[PDB]
Amino acid sequence: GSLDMNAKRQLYSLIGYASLRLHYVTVKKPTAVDPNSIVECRVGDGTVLGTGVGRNIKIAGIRAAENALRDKKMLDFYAKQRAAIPRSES
RNA sequence: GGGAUACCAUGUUCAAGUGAACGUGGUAUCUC
Repeated sequence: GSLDMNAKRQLYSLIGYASLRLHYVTVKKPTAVDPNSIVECRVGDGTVLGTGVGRNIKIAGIRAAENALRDKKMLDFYAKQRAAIPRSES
């Protein structure tokens, strides 16, 4: 595992729909010699699960995704969630 | 000259589960 394609597919393909909405926030103090990149993978309801903090920007992106991908049971739960939804708000 | 972050213009391709990332041209710091 530990790959982009696999992650983006899981999170975006497996999870994510018309409703809800999860994002990725990148925060770090990137230095010429010493680089760092954290990524907060949260969801509309304010739930953070995918936190990938690597050395560069990429590993951060792919690291965060992978972090969430570690919660397969969660991704599925969400999947059934996005489907179970009664297609409404109030 | 090898490499990395950052930025701007733009494109390829990977998977084939289905959706996305990097590359590349050049500027710049730094680094080896």
